[PDB]
Amino acid sequence: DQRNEEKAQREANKKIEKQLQKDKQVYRATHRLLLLGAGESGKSTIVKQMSGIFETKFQVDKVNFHMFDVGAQRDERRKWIQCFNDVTAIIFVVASSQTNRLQEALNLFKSIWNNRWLRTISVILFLNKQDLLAEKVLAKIEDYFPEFARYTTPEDATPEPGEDPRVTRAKYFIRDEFLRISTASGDGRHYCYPHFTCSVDTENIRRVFNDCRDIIQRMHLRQYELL
Amino acid sequence: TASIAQARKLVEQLKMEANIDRIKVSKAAADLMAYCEAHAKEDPLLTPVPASENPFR
Amino acid sequence: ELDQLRQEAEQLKNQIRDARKACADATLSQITNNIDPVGRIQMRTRRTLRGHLAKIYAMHWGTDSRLLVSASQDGKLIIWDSYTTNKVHAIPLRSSWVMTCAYAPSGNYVACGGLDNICSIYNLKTREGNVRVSRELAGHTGYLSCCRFLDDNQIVTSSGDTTCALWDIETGQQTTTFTGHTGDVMSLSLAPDTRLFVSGACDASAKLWDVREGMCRQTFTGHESDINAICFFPNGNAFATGSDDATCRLFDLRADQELMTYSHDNIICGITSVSFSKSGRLLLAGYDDFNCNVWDALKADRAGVLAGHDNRVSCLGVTDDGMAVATGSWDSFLKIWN
Amino acid sequence: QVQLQESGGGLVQPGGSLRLSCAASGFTFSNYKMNWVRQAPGKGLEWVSDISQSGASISYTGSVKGRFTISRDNAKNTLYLQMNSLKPEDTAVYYCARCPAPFTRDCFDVTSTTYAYRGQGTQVTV
Amino acid sequence: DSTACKITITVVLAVLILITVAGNVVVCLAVGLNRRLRNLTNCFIVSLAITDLLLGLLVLPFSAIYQLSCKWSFGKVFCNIYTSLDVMLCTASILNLFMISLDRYCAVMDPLRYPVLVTPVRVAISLVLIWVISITLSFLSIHLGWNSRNETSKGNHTTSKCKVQVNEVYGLVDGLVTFYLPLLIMCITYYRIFKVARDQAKRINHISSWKAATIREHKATVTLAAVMGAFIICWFPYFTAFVYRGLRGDDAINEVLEAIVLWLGYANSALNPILYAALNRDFRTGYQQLFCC
Ligand SMILES: CC(C)CCC[C@@H](C)[C@H]1CC[C@H]2[C@@H]3CC=C4C[C@@H](O)CC[C@]4(C)[C@H]3CC[C@]12C
Ligand SMILES: Cc1nc(N)sc1CCN
Repeated sequence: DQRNEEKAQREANKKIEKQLQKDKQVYRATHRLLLLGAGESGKSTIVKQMSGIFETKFQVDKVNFHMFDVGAQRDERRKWIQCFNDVTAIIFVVASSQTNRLQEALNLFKSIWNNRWLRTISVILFLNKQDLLAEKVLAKIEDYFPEFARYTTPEDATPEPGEDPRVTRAKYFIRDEFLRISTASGDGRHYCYPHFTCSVDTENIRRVFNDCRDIIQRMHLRQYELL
Repeated sequence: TASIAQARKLVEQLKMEANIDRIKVSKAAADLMAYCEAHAKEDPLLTPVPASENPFR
Repeated sequence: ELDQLRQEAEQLKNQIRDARKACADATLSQITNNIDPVGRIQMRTRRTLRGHLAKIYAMHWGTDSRLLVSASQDGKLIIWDSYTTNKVHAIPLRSSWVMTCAYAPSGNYVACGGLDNICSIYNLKTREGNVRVSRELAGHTGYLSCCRFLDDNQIVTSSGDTTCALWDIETGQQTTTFTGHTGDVMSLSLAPDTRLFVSGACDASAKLWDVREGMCRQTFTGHESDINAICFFPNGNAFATGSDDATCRLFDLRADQELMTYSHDNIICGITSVSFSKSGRLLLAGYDDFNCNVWDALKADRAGVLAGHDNRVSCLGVTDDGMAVATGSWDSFLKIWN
Repeated sequence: QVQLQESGGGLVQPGGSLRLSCAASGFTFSNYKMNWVRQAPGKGLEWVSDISQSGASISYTGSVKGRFTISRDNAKNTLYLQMNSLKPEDTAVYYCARCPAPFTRDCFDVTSTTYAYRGQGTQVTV
Repeated sequence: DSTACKITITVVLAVLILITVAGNVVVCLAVGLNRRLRNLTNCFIVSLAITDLLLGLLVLPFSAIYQLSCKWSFGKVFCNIYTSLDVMLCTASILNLFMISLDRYCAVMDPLRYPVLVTPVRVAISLVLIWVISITLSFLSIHLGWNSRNETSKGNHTTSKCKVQVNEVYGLVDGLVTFYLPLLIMCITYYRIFKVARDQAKRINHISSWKAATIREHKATVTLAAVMGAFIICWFPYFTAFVYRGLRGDDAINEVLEAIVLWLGYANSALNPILYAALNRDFRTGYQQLFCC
C-alpha cells in the first residue's frame, strides 16, 4: 500500500520542481545591488531618486534591478556583510563635503575591497555632495591629507567649463585616493567605478546601468581570455 | 555615569558567578569518558551498520 | 565610583581564575591515554539534495530522522524527505536574507529569520495544503541569528543586537530577555532537558543561561576570536564551540573550565558549524576550507575528513537516531553522509 | 581571555615626545594586524594608525603622518607608539585595538562604539 | 623510400587519431568528474568534444587505413555508411563551432540580457537543428543519390575507391550551407567582439596612471587569431577543392591535394579540445581538480 504514498510524493515533487523552474528563471533574470553608506552621505536622496533591511526595485530598459538598503543593523558589520557575496556590485556612497569622515570612508572601502568573501565584487563609487566640497575649498584637505599639497589635476580630467580648478583638483584627489586602494589588488577580478554626483540627480540610474554592463562584460571577456 | 551603572552590574555578575561549586576536572573527564564508552555500541557513525539496517544504503 | 568598581571586578576575576585553577588536577588528554582510538573513520556521500539556487545558510533535522528543512538566499525554505530525496514542501519567504531556520520537535511548525530582524513561524499542518505564516516575532533590533523551538508554544531566538529572547508564540510577545553579551550572538544550543541553553557571541565567549529565571548562570571563555558555532554534549554536561581561530574547544559545565582544545597546525581557517555524534565520541566540525573534519572528542586526534563541497560549508547536522550527518554549503547542495 | 592593557600618558607640553605601550594577554600576538585609534572629548572615535602582522605594512592617517611611529615586538609581545612633535589638538583617549580575524588584511569593526577586542585606553592631554 | 614514407605516414596518422581521441575524452572527463562545469554555457563545448570523439573512433581509423592500403576491402554496403558518417560528423562539428561563436557574441554584446537570450530550450533547439542539417546532408542526400552526378558515370572496376561523389549543386550547396556563410558570420561576430575587447583593455590600462598597464592587447588579438586561423586553415581548402571538383569534375584535382585537404579538415578535431576547453579558465580549474581528485 506504500506504492500510493510513493506516487503521491512523486506528484508533489513534480509540482514543486515546476514552480522551482519558474522561480529559477525569474531569479536568474534579476541583478541584485547592495547600497552602503548611511551617515552624512546622501544615501536616502539617491534612494528616493531610484526593519533590518529595505528593498527597492526598478527597471532600466526592461532590465530588472533589486537594490538592498541596510536598515536597523549595529555598527559591527563584519558578520552581517558576508550575506552579500553574490551581488553584482556594491554601491558605495561617500560624501566629499567633526572628525575625518573621508578617512573613515576610505578605511571601510579598504576593508570591503580586501575581504575574502567580497574580493570578487566590483564597487560603484559615488562621491556625493560635490557642491559642499566646492564651497569649502573655495573659502580643508591639507589638514587631513597633507600629500594633497603636491597633487595636480591630471591630464584626462573632464571638469565642467564653470568649475574652479581648486574644486577640480580636490575632487580628483579624492577620486584618486579611492582608486589608489582599488588598484592595489584584485588581479582584475573586480574594479572600482567612481562617479561625481550631486545629492539630487537623474543620471544615477543610467550610471548604475552602464557600470553593471561594464562589470558583466568584463567578467565575460575574462572568461574567454579576451581581457 | 553610564559606565558606573554598567560596572555595578558587572561586579554583581562576577560575584554571582564566583559562588559556583566547581568540581575537579578529572571527575568531569571521567564522567564524559564513561558516557562515551557506555553508549559506544549505539553510535552508527562509530560502528558501521550493515546495508540491510542502513536506510541510506 | 568607577575606579572602585573596576578594581572590584578585577579582584572578582582573579578570584574566579584562582577557583578554576584549584580544580586543574589533570587533563583530559592524560585520562584518555588509556582509551583506544576510534581508528580511521570514513564516510561516503549517500544522498545529494539539489534544488536551491543560492547559498544554503541553515539546515535542521526533524525528530523523525527522515525530514530536513533547509533555507537558502533565494528566499525559500525546502522540506525534504531524506530517504527518497523528494521534496515535501517549498516555502517562499517574504525576504531572501535568511540566516537561520528551525524544525519544531513536533513536526508541526517551521521557523526562520535573518536580516529583516523578524522571526517567521509557518504552520505545516495546514488543512488546505497551503503553508501559511502562523506568526511573526518582531521585537529584535538586529539581524536574527540561530533560533530553536522549545516547544510548540515557545521559541528561543538570538540576534545581532547582543540579546537573546524567549518568545511565547501564542501571543507574539517576548517572555524573557537574556542580556550580557557585548557582541553579536552567533549560535544557540538547547540542553537535552530544555532547562538551560548556551549562547556564543562575538566576544570570544559563551554563556550558560537559565531559561526559567532569565539569569546568566555561567560565563566561559578561552577563544581568541568570535564564536561561530556551539553544541551540547549528548548528556548535557559539556559544550563544544568553534571560532574564527581555526580551533574548537570542549568546555565542562561543572568544572567551569575549558577541558580540551582541538586544533591542527595546517588549519588557519575558521569554523562554521559544530555537532556531536549520538555517543559523543566523534566531534564533527565544518570549515571554510570547503571541508568538514571529524575529531575524536576524548583523544583530540583528527579521525576523518568529509570532502566534496566546492564552497564554504555553512551548516552541519546529525539525526537524533545518529544514523546520518547532513551538510550544507554555499554551492547550493546538501549532502547526506552515511 | 583576550585582554589588552595600555600604558603611558600624562600631562605633556606641545612639541614633546611620549611613548605609549600596549601589552597583550590571551592570544597569539604575531597573527593579528594591530591598530591605534584615538577618541577626542566631544567627538567620536577616529583611526590613527596600523601595523601589520610581520611589521612590514605600516600605515598612518594624513593628520598624523610624519609625527607618529607605530612599532611592534612579537617576541616580547608588545605594541609601541612614539609621539614626537606633538600638537594641542591631539588631546584624546588612545586605544590599542586588535582585528578580529587572524591571517587577513581587512579590519571592519575597529573604529566602532561597542567593540570588545581593545583595552580601556589612556588619556593624553597637551 | 616508399616504405619509409609509408611507415612515417602510418605513425603520423596514428598520432593524429590518438590526439583527437585523448583530447575529446579528456574534455568529457573534465565535464563529467567536476559537475561544477555542467552549465548551459558549457553544453556546446561538450557537444563539440563528443562529435570529434566519434570522428576519432568511427571515421578516422578507417580513413587512415584506406589511405595506407589504397583499397576499400570492407565492402560496398559499408562504403555508403562510412561516407555518410564522415559527412554527418564533420558538418556537426563545424556547426557546433558556429553556435559557440554565436553564444559568445550574445554573452559579450548584451551581458544584461544573456541569462534570458540563451535559455536552455533555445540551446536544445539549436542542437536539434544542427543534427537535423547534418543528417539531411549526410544520409538523406547520399542514399537518395542527390550528390551523384549523373547516370553516365560507370564507376571503378571494383569497390576499391570509396570517396564522396560530388555533383555541381551538392558542392555549391554543401559549401555555402556548412562552411562559407557560417565563416562570414563568425568573422563579423569575432571582429565585433575584438573591437569591444580592445576598447575595454584600453579603458582598463588608461584608468591606471602610476601603475603600469595590467592588460596586453596583443595577447587578446593572439587569442582571437588562434580561434579563427585554426578554423579557416583547417576547413577552407577542403571545401574549396570540394566545390571546385563538383563543378569541373574529379579528374581535375590531384590525389596528394585530395589527401592533404581531407586530413587538414580532420585535424581540426584535434584542436577543438584546446582552443575552447584549454583556454577557458573554468576548464583549467577543472583540469587541476581532475588530477587533484
Ligand atoms: C594540425 C594539422 C596540420 C595536422 C594534420 C597534418 C596533415 C597536414 C597531414 C595528416 C595526414 C597527412 C597525409 C597522409 C597521406 C599522404 C600521402 C603521401 O603520399 C603524400 C602526403 C599525404 C597527403 C600526407 C600530407 C600531410 C597530411 C595531410
Ligand atoms: C563533403 C562534406 N560537406 C560537409 N559539411 S562535410 C563534408 C566531408 C568532410 N570530410
